[PDB]
Amino acid sequence: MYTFVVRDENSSVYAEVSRLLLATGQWKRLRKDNPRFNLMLGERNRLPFGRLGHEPGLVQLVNYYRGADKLCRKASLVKLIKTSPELSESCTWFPESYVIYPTNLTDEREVFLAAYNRRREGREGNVWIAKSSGILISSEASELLDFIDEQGQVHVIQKYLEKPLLLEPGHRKFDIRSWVLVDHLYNIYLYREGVLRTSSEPYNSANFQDKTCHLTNHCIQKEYSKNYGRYEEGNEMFFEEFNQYLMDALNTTLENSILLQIKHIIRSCLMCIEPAISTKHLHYQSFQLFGFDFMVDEELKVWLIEVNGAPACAQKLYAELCQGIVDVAISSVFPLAPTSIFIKLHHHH
Amino acid sequence: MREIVHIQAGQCGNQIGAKFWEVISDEHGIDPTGSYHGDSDLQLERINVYYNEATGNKYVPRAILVDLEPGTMDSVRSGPFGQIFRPDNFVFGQSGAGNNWAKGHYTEGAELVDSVLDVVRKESESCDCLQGFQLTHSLGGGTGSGMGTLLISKIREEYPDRIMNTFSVMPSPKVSDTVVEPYNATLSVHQLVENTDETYCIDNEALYDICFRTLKLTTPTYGDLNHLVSATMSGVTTCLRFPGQLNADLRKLAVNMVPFPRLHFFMPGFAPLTSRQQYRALTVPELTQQMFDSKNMMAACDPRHGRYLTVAAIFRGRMSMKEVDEQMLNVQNKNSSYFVEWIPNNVKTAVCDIPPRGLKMSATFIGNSTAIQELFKRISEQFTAMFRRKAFLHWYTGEGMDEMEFTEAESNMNDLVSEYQQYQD
Amino acid sequence: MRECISIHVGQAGVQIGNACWELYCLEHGIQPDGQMPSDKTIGGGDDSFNTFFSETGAGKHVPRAVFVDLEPTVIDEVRTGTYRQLFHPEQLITGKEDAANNYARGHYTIGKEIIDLVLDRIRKLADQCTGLQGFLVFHSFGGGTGSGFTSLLMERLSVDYGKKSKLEFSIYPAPQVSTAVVEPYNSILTTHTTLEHSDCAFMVDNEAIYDICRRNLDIERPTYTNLNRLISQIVSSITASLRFDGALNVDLTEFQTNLVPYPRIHFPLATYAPVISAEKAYHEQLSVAEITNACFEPANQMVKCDPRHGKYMACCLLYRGDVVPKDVNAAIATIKTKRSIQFVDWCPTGFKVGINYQPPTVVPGGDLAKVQRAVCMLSNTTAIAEAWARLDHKFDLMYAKRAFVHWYVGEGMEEGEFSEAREDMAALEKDYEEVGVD
Amino acid sequence: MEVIELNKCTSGQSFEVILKPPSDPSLEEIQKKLEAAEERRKYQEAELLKHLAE
Ligand SMILES: Nc1nc2c(ncn2[C@@H]2O[C@H](COP(=O)(O)OP(=O)(O)OP(=O)(O)O)[C@@H](O)[C@H]2O)c(=O)[nH]1
Ligand SMILES: Nc1ncnc2c1ncn2[C@@H]1O[C@H](COP(=O)(O)OP(=O)(O)CP(=O)(O)O)[C@@H](O)[C@H]1O
Ligand SMILES: Nc1nc2c(ncn2[C@@H]2O[C@H](COP(=O)(O)OP(=O)(O)O)[C@@H](O)[C@H]2O)c(=O)[nH]1
Ligand SMILES: COc1cccc(C(=O)Nc2ccccc2F)c1
Ligand SMILES: COc1cccc(C(=O)Nc2ccccc2F)c1
Ligand SMILES: [Ca+2]
Ligand SMILES: [Ca+2]
Ligand SMILES: [Ca+2]
Ligand SMILES: [Mg+2]
Ligand SMILES: [Mg+2]
Ligand SMILES: [Mg+2]
Repeated sequence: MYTFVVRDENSSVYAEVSRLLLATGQWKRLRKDNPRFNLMLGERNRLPFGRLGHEPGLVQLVNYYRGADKLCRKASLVKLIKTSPELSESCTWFPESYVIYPTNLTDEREVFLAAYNRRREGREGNVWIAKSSGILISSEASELLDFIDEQGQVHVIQKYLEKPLLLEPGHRKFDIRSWVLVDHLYNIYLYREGVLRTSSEPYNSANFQDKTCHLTNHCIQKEYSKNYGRYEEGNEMFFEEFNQYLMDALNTTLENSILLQIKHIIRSCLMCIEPAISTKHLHYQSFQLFGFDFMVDEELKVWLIEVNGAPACAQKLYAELCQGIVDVAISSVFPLAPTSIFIKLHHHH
Repeated sequence: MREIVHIQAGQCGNQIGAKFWEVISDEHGIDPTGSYHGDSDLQLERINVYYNEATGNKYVPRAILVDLEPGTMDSVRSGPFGQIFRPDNFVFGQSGAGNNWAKGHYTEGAELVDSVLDVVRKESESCDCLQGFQLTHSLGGGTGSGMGTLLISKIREEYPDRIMNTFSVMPSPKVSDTVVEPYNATLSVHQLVENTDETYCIDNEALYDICFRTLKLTTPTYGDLNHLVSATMSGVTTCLRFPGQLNADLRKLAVNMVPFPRLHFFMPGFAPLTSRQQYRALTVPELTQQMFDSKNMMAACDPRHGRYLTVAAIFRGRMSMKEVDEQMLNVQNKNSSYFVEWIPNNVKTAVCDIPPRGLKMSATFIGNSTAIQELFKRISEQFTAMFRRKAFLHWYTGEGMDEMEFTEAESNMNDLVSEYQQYQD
Repeated sequence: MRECISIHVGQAGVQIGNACWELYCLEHGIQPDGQMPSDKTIGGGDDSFNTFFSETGAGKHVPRAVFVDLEPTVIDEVRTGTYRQLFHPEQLITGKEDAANNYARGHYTIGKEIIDLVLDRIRKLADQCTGLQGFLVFHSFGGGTGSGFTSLLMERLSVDYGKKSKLEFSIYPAPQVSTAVVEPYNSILTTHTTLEHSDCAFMVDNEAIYDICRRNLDIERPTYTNLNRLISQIVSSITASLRFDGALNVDLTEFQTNLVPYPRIHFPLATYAPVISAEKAYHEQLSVAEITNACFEPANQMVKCDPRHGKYMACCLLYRGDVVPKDVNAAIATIKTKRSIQFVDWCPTGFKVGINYQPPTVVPGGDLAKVQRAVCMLSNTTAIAEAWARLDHKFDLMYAKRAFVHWYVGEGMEEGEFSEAREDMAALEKDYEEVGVD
Repeated sequence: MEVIELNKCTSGQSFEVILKPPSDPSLEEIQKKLEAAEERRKYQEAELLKHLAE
């Protein structure tokens, strides 16, 4: 009989994983403070990694990689890409970004302006987006910097993709969410099902003030958009429809045009930080579910937007993905008494 | 040289004590005359813990036999190992205590107590470094209960910084001599709450059910019951009587088993308990499962009705200490709902290479569980059913006691029950 | 030459001390009877080994050591052991009843009555020294003597020897080899009162030593003898600079200068490699790069923790055997480009390297295999703070219920000393977090 | 990657490599604590004897 604890009551993902574990009749849930556990569904912030793997006779496993926040923070990701030789400052799949500290607090203010002035002088598109871990889109550096000083937390200014791929009909923006599971052996599994979070509003390049056609967040569309759910239920197009669209419209497939780049980006990001977070020779074991967010431009080039360390899932895909977590992440360490739903991204460890 | 002084009082106390000295004398190779005839140096390594060494390489138990009537100790002096005890260590009267706590504690017992303390003082003065005392007695009678607790009180006054432990037999309607046993037991329990460091609760109800159901003994006798007590007392004292990586005296063991001063009443247990399939080898998993099984417990309390504050498990015989840890860690990590989570690593395991006589291996269980409250509730309720009618009180008021002393012992034990309940939640 | 006096307190200190002096004699060619043929100066000398051994007119080399325990059974082993002839009775101090795993009993009740006798014996050793450097103190955290008496002794040593350094070798409690539930109490009480009296303390977690014995030596259930022989190898690697000719860590003061820029943060992490089983058919000898790389694997640290998620303040590499500087530097470069080694901004990013050409000595019949080269890395990481957090958490669980507190108050300790010690530990954890924050 | 302070002897050598530059209670007081705890033990024991005398 395996034992697990639940220390994040707000995780819809691991609320289902916990529901499945108990259904097997072979897992027993303990009080959240009981140290005699096999599996910890830990809290998002300040998870006590230092107390894991010190119980005699208990193989212990946790659903978070210590140090993965370097990848899952706006400013952290930018610093990692620019400082890691594996990714390099010339990384071709990440928008030009800069870490800007508000003046009321290194900082990349001058470096950003140097690149900004170059675009302004070269007649090139000079639209940037400011965001932090509350978004502003503007073509004037004065507005961007002033908007950050009014705040009191670190922000990132990256180049705004002015040529996004637009779905038809609708002429509308979108982003692609990919769920990736890294197990204790640091195998990189890509869930075969992705979701496009589409904007139900026509993309308008002459007005960044109304951010409803520029921000594809599921919460902004369902709150400030007047066409929510028009083209697809819940502004969520899945891969079968999107692949069928790419064939009819662009005479290409989702695998060739987009997925190859997505898998490449995932491997590059996760292989980069493997020496820092691998638990291969550690006294405890880690696995974690990531949510990668990508943007596609009109040239069918994929851009990494951010990486989410505690992602939610599309309602339709909770059952399949959560079961897949129990199969390759939990039961692989604690076996029970297909056609896998994941795509193994082979790599060198 | 960490000497222990043994005191046995009353009928039950002397009959269980006699068997205890019979069992451990066999394990240490001491014959009925006190001469050594073993084949292992482990037998004599810690012999001075329970035995004094006299002329001619004779070993004499450091035991004091106390009773208010001669019959039981006449039987001891004529029993198997009767000649091994020091003749001067028999202290007895003629009046008897009539199963009356007041007679043992206030009248008959008071006339004899000073002569008992003289012998106790004599045994203590000859100890290089006395650990403490152990008393065997019942709580349902008069001498072991009344005079036994009186002796504890005067031993604590004279040796206030020495450990005081008891093996205490609790009365049960299923194995009873008189109806006043709940009275005598309730009066004693308060004395133990105050003046003992560890008390092993041996419940005659549990001893009976084990003999009738597990051992398949049609009509259990006091002898059959005392076989279980002997085996249990040998298991709890094994680690002090033999060498090993465990270097523990009575105080160290108390410091790691008693988190609160009044909650020092333990549930003992033993395995195996086989009926006459008696030659079959008993695996470590079987030893562990049974040792934690309620049917192997001797307090007649369900461990699943409370929580373990602390647990000590002693394994005896040649066995895989790796497989021991695996099975122990298995029982904890498979039932961690019955272990308080605010005492980390509260399940300790100890091993001893010398097994009991006639057994390849065995295990002794020592639990400090809040379930023990069910034992004190049972006694408390039997006390109140009679005391609410003042039934049989004249036996006690005739010895100078007042009804107020009963009311206070009633409240003291209900306080004890209430204390266990708060730590169980 | 300047002398060092070793003090062994409690069962852990005494049994580890016995294993070290056994190893010391084998390393210096001293026989169990105390004779040392290679020592051509009979009855004296100021050689390096003389820091740990005095000499009698008859040529006996006597350890500069005192053993203290409140019960005699453990120290009786030394009196009748293989090296009984090394020591004289004035060096072995035993009581009659121990502290019962009770800090208050060792520090107050019993410590008060034996402290003056222990100082007198230490004074007799000090009177033999022309330039005493200070003391090395071995003890457990969990025992009543190792915790309670040590802290009292350290307080007095700071009074009677104000200008002397004091280093510690402390055994951190691990449930796999402990039968005591109160050791978190004792560990935190002794750390609080000893913190300002110790210039540098090397913690060894029994959990780590236990797992190295099972994993690398193939011992299914390690004993105290297995654990102590491995620990004495680590200890020997740390004190070798004091006992052999050299220029790194040549006196106790240099341990603080090289490993402890901040006084309260004085707990360096020890990592040792290689540990190879003697029962093996025959092992491939590891290179300088491989054993150096092994110093950054958590599996051979004396305390399980993740240095990838802390900051370094200092780092020493102590090599023994066939090692030349060329290969050390080449290995260090390889490890920087691969490992996560972040120093604090107010400390240089570098390594102090010491090389002793004599390879590790292995006790005949022991569990360790003879290797051609070995290394012990001493690094002051903030990651060792994981060990305090674990210990403080177990403390908090029991103290919230006052479980076992009456045992301590019964020996005359005030309950406020629990909270006073706990608050000091909280400030210690905060000091680590302030040094290793990004 | 600079090496400094190379020292060599017959039994070994030592050096330093830099990869990157940077960016008590008196005796009187100890007796009072010990005696204070002793006094608390005495008081607690006297209360026990008083209890037993009653
Ligand atoms: N590594 C190692 N640890 C030991 C050894 N002996 C005891 N320990 C550890 O020390 C702790 C117990 O403290 P002890 O040193 O035995 O007790 P003490 O210092 O003698 O103090 P007392 O309570 O008076 O006996 C436990 O964590 C043991 O695991 C040993 O020989 N080697
Ligand atoms: N450089 C850029 N160019 C174009 N669009 C961008 C962009 N950066 C962000 N966006 C848009 O903003 C939306 C969300 O931005 P971002 O991901 O930074 O906020 P967020 O992290 O709170 C949402 P989530 O974490 O769920 O992906 C995306 O759907 C994307 O369409
Ligand atoms: N287990 C056991 N219980 C006994 C024995 N003799 C008496 N008792 C119990 O002890 C109680 C009677 O007390 P007893 O010892 O005979 O009175 P005392 O001689 O005045 O101390 C009753 O609960 C009996 O069931 C015995 O040999 N074994
Ligand atoms: C209505 O039932 C009752 C009423 C009063 C007492 C008892 C009882 O259980 N008595 C007893 C218990 C243990 C030993 C000896 C005993 F006499 C039962
Ligand atoms: C009279 O009571 C006694 C007498 C002798 C020993 C003990 C005891 O508590 N021993 C023990 C406890 C836990 C683990 C191992 C042990 F050996 C109690
Ligand atoms: Ca009379
Ligand atoms: Ca000499
Ligand atoms: Ca000082
Ligand atoms: Mg996000
Ligand atoms: Mg009778
Ligand atoms: Mg000891």
